[PDB]
Amino acid sequence: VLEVQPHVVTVLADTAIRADNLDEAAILEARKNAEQLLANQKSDLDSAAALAALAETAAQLETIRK
Amino acid sequence: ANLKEIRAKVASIKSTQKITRAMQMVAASKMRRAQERMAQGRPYADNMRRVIAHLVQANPEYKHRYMVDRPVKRVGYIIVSSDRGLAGGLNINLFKKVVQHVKAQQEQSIEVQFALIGQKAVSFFKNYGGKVLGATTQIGDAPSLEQLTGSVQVMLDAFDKGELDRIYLVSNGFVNAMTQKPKVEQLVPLAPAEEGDDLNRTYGWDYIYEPEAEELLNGLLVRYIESMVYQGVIENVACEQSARMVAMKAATDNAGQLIKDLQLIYNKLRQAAITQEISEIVGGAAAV
Repeated sequence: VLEVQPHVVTVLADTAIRADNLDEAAILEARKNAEQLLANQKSDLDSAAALAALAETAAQLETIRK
Repeated sequence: ANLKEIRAKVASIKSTQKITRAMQMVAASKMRRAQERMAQGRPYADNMRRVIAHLVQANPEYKHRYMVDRPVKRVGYIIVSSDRGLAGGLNINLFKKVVQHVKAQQEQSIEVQFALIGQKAVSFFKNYGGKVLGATTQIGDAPSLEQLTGSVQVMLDAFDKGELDRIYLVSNGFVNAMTQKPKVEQLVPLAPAEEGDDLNRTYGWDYIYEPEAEELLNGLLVRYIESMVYQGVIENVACEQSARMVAMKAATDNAGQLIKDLQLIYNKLRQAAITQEISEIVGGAAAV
């Protein structure tokens, strides 16, 4: 929807891109793929750091010191 | 009790502490990013609330059903939680509050239905049981609204038949970088308050809409609901990072304490071993 007046011009942007012409979403698709790649990388880091090292040292600590 | 065992333990704990501190710094950096994103659509929902205030102002005779309560029944709880663990107690605290409030309706025997967005949420709801009408996972740090339009859309479609009474939304509130609260709210009924803007100075002429204002609010209302649920889920996502920093910093401190104690034990064992070896050598040399 949109509300327009000499005071203000506003538009509810459900789906919209400043791309010049219609059918220009290829860059948008590339940015979505990049964000998904970043999500995969952050999930990789989270899983690795959170599980592998902590379980390695805890199970190592599970073995009694003395 | 072997010396090499203690040495391996202390080395492993040192490495783990370093990586956990690095992860704490990473989480600290990520914290603000979402804070900024919230501030981005915060005016949106704020101006959106200003919009919905104008929306309710329209069609004074017409009345939408979203502003009334049917016999309290068919409670529906939407749960948003982390897809990964190590979020501190945020997940368990939110779920404990969820189940305790579930007893409430369960107390007057109100039927309870739930929808979930988090992976830990789906695991908990599957272990507990019941049937879930909407389940999503792998939403993302910045999920597009479309990623979440399906759940709210099907829920609203179900409520359109009048089967449900209202939806009781659940999410976490981020007060400061160190403090969060598991919060439960109600969204389906709407009541304006402190929206007197544009009312004490309203134009004398009636706002006539070329498009039909009878249905113009309808889409904005559904737009309002999707905007608010997106704001809630992104706020929960931002709050989720805020727990991880303190979790990992506490883990690092505990690792430091443990390594100090292990160092004490190691020194004692080393001195004992040196004493024993010297005693054995002297005793043997006395024999020959």
